[PDB]
Amino acid sequence: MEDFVRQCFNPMIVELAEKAMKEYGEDLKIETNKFAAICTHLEVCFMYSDFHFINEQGESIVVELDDPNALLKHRFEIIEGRDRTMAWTVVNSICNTTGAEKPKFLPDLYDYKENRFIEIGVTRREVHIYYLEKANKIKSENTHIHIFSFTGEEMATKADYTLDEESRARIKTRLFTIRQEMANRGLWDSFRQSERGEETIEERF
Amino acid sequence: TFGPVHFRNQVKIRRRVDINPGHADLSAKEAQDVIMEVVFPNEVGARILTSESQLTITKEKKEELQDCKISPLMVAYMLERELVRKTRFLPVAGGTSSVYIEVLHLTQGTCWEQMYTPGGEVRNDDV
Amino acid sequence: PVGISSMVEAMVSRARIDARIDFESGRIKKEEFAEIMKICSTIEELRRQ
Amino acid sequence: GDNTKWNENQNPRMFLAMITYITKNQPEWFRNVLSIAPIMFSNKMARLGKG
RNA sequence: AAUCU
Repeated sequence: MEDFVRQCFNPMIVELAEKAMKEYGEDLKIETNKFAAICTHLEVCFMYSDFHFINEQGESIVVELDDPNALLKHRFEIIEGRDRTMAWTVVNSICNTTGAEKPKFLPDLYDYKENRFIEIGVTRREVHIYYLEKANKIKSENTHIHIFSFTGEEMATKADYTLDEESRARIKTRLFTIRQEMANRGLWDSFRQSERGEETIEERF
Repeated sequence: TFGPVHFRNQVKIRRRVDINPGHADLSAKEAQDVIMEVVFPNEVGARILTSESQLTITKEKKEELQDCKISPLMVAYMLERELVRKTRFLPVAGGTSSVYIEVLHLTQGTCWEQMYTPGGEVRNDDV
Repeated sequence: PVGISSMVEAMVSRARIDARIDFESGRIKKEEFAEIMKICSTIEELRRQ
Repeated sequence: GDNTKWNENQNPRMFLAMITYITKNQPEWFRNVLSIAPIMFSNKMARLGKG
C-alpha cells in the first residue's frame, strides 16, 4: 500500500506526509493507510488553495497560473502543511491581528474574504455523522467546515460554500480517480482504519 | 514608621521563608504562560488561558506595557520576580512575612530589636 | 525552541507570514511585500541548490 | 573525625555491588544504564600532565 | 492556620 501512495502522488506530498508521520511519533510500517489518507488530505488542501488569487475585495479570482506582479496575495493561507510550531504561530498571529477566536485544534486553512478558518476533511463513510464528529470536536466554532466524500457529494455549514463549484468538481474528479484506481489494486477493503497497535514500546538498553 | 530600640537576649531559629510571595492564584505554572502571552503573544502556541485571574492580569499588564522598548527579556525576568514564589532558609526572629524579611537586617540583631512597621497594605491572611 | 527543520526554513517561513499579516491590516505596503518576497525566493534558490 | 586517604581506598567495584543491590527487582534497562559508570571508573586511566 | 524546589 505504501508503494502505491509513493507511485501516484508527486514527491512533495509524500515528503511532507512522512515528515508529519514522524512528528506524530508513529511507525510508517505498522500504520500505513493513515499515510495515504494524509496524502489525500494534503493534495485536496493544495488544490483548494492553488488556482486561487485575490482581488481588491475577496471572493477569489482564479488563474491558470499566477501573473508576475505585485498582486501576489493569495486568498487562502495554508496551515496544515507545516510544522507544529509554525502552524500555531500563524494561527496566533492571525487571532491577535483580526481579533478572531483561537481554535483548540489546528485548522487546515484560513480565508481572508469571510475572515475565518477552514477544516477540510475527507472520509470513505458518507458525511452527516463525520460532520457532527468534526463539529463536537470543534466546539464553540466560527471556522467553516467543508467535508468531501469519495462518492461525489459534499457538505458544509449554513449551506455555505467558500469557492467555485468547478474547483469542487476538480477535487471530486481526483478523488474518484483515486478511489476506483484503488479498486483495481484491491486495497480498498483496508480503508476501514483506526489507530491501533501498542505504542507503549519497551525500553531497550 | 520607626519606633524605639530594645536591647535584650534574642534567640533566632532557622526557617524557610518567602522572599517574593508571588501571586496567590497562578500556581507558578500558569504564571509562565501569562508571561508568555503578555510579552510574546504570537509564540505561545496552543495554550489558551482559562482562569479569570489570568485574564485580569493579562489585560492589566498588556495595556500597561503596550509599546515599551526596554527589552522583552528583562520585562519577563521582572514579571517572574513579580508573580512566581521564591523561598530561602534563614535565621529568623519576629515576623516571617515578606515585607518583614526584606528588612530583617534592620529590625533584628544579636542583642537588639528595632520596632518598625512597613508602609504599604497588608494581606489579611498574615493578620 | 523545538523543531526539526533547518533554521533558514523556519526563518523564511516566518518572514512570509509576518509580511502577509502586516500588509493585510497595518504598516507594510506593496513594494516592501514584493521586494522581501523576492529576497525569500532567492534564499530558497540558494538553499535548495 | 576526618577520614584519611578516603578517595584512594574507595573502589568502584563496591559501588557496582551497591548499584546492583539498589536496582534489585527493576527493569534491566535501568540496571544496565546505571551499571556503566562504576565499570568505566574501574578501567580508568589518568593523564600525567604538563611534564 | 499549614504543604511549592
